[PDB]
This record gives sequence, C-alpha cells and structure tokens, in this order.
Amino acid sequence: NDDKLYRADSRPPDEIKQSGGLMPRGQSEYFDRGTQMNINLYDHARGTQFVRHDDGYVSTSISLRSAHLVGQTILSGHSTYYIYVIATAPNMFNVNDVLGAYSPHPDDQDVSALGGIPYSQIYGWYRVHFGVLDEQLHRNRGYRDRYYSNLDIAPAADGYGLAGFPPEHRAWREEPWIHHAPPGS
Amino acid sequence: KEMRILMLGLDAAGKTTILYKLKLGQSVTTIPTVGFNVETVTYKNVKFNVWDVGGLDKIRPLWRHYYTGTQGLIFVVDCADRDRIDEARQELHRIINDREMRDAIILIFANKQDLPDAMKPHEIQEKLGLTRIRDRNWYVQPSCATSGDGLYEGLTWLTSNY
Ligand SMILES: Nc1nc2c(ncn2[C@@H]2O[C@H](COP(=O)(O)OP(=O)(O)OP(=O)(O)O)[C@@H](O)[C@H]2O)c(=O)[nH]1
Ligand SMILES: [Mg+2]
Ligand code: NA
Repeated sequence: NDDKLYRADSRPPDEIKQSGGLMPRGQSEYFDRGTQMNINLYDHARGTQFVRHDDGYVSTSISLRSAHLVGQTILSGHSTYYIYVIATAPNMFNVNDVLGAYSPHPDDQDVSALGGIPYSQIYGWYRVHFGVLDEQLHRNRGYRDRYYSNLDIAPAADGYGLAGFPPEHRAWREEPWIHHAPPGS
Repeated sequence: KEMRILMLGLDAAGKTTILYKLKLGQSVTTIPTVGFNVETVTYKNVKFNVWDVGGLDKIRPLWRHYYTGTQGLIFVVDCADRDRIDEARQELHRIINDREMRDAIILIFANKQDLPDAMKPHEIQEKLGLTRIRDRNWYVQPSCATSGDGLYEGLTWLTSNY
C-alpha cells in the first residue's frame, strides 16, 4: 500500500538533501570514528538521556499528531523543526510489534527505519516555527513514488532477529524471539 | 525502457561500490548497508532502476520484500573470499528460486578481480553451482568495482537480454 510515516527532525531539508536523506546517527559516527552501527532494535528503543551515537535506526511516527508530539516533546527548545512525510519501505519496522511486551516506550508507537531513509522516499515536509504548524506541505521534487508505492514496512516477523535484547534477556527464552535467539539465550 | 534491477549478495561483496560507480562514475567510501540504497542509472537507452539491499545475514530475510516486479538480478561476489563462497552459492539459489524471481535474468559480478588470490570467473561459475543451469538466462562477468572494470560489460549483457 501507499500510506505514509511522519518524522519530527531539527535538520532542515537542505541539510537532508545534502545528506542523501534522513540518515542514522551511527552513519556519521562510522565515517568519523569507525564505530560499527548498532542494529539492535532494543538499544534503539531504550536510547539514553537522546539517541545513541552509533544508532543505526531512524525513528518515525504513524500520524501527524504523533510526529508533532515528538516535536513538542523531544525537540522542545528548538525554534524551528520539520516534520518529514515519508513513504513506507521494507527496511522499516513497527517497534512495538517487534519488541512486543518488552518495548521500552510503547507510547511512541514508533516505526523505525533500519539504515536510514533515502531522499527519494521523503514525500515532503511541514515546518513548525515556535510550536506553530500553519504552513501547508512542501512537496519534494526528489520524491519517487514508483519506488515505494508497492513496498510496505517489514513485518514484525522479520524484525525479531534484529530485536537485539541483551544475551541474557528473558525474551530470548520466550515466543517468538526464542526462534531467533543467539546461542545461550 | 525501464528495467528494474535487484542487486543482492553477501556483505562486503562490493554491491554499493558497484551501484555508485555506475551512478557517480567513481568508487566511493561505503558503509555496511543494513537498509537499502536505490538509484536509477541510465546506459544505452535503458533506465536501470537498481536496488542495493544489505547482505548481512540478519537482514537477508528482508531481501524477499524487494522481489515484486524485478526484471534483473545482479548477484555480486567477492572472489578473494573463499570462506564464504559456499554461503554465496546457497543465497544465490535461494533468491532465484523464489516465486517472484522466476522470470529474472541473472547477472553475476565476479567482483574483486584486482586482488591476486581472487578466483577466476570459471571457478566462480562452478563454486556458485550454476554450471548446469540451462533453464535461466545467466552470465558471470569478472569485475573490479573500484576500477570499474567489467561493470559496463555486465550491463551490456543485461541490456541485450532486455
Ligand atoms: N579490492 C577490491 N575491493 C572492492 C571491490 N569492490 C568493492 N570493494 C571494497 O569492499 C568493501 C565492501 O564494499 P561494499 O560496496 O560496501 O559491499 P556491500 O555488498 O555493499 O556490503 P553490504 O552493504 O554489507 O551488503 C569496500 O571497502 C569496497 O571498497 C573490488 O572490486 N576490489
Ligand atoms: Mg553496501
Ligand atoms: Na509504500
């Protein structure tokens, strides 16, 4: 299907265009320090108060109200930030469905993109200035619908192997993660 | 004439290096792809919509979600790496035998020929267990993604079969 995801972000579209899209925190960490990115979805959902510096995921919201909420909570203090409207692609996972009961923050209803989101996948962006969102959507001329119109997010089934609970987490003892559990868990 | 290409293979095979060698004309510093890279490359009046998905064992189950409408398969192989050539075979045959990759023509890049201990195409063809595949339109092209050697030779074969 062709539904969409929303992400609040303090980086302006010109920066995102030059980046090649909404990339993960761990990518710039990899090219600078050589640190391999962390693809453990559990580490991504937990974080550490902000996002981890080696994080290999890019969080999104399912609705505009939710993405706005991220903006007025997590991006509080920022004069200007953007809510990026994004198309679905098979590198995206529904966190609460992958981590299940052990989802650290289920109220996020977060859909995280593994490896970041190319610029062609960004439909457009709203602008939030001083908390106000009165400007209509700006369309991305770089957006390629043909790419993603026929692609959906990854099923939770595929995400279970990337949950990345600690080796001694009780979730590797239980369904459905036991089927993807690393040795000893 | 738009041809949808799905470029797969094990991690470190040189897929992203090939993609952006074709796209930008230069080999760039890459990052292990855990997500995907997609670019449209034009060559000989054929818009190659090339998909590059990461080859780490963990995200290989995600490959399947990029099969729909794929007209060509590019399987990249590291020829210096003999430890995982068997692993490369199994994955190749797992891709092409999928219901939605039945009609796909298969270009194999025997990548990393510049390295001295690398396996030659006639060994790779055998070690990838496609010696007796007469049913499918395939071809093994020796390549060096960093230099660009063999890339547009492989695309020429891809173009001739599309
Ligand atoms: N010597 C040599 N090195 C190459 C060649 N092609 C790619 N490489 C290198 O091998 C490494 C892996 O390249 P990538 O393009 O990231 O491999 P990949 O298939 O995209 O890896 P994943 O994203 O994990 O699937 C990089 O450091 C490349 O520079 C080649 O033809 N010869
Ligand atoms: Mg890559
Ligand atoms: Na979509």
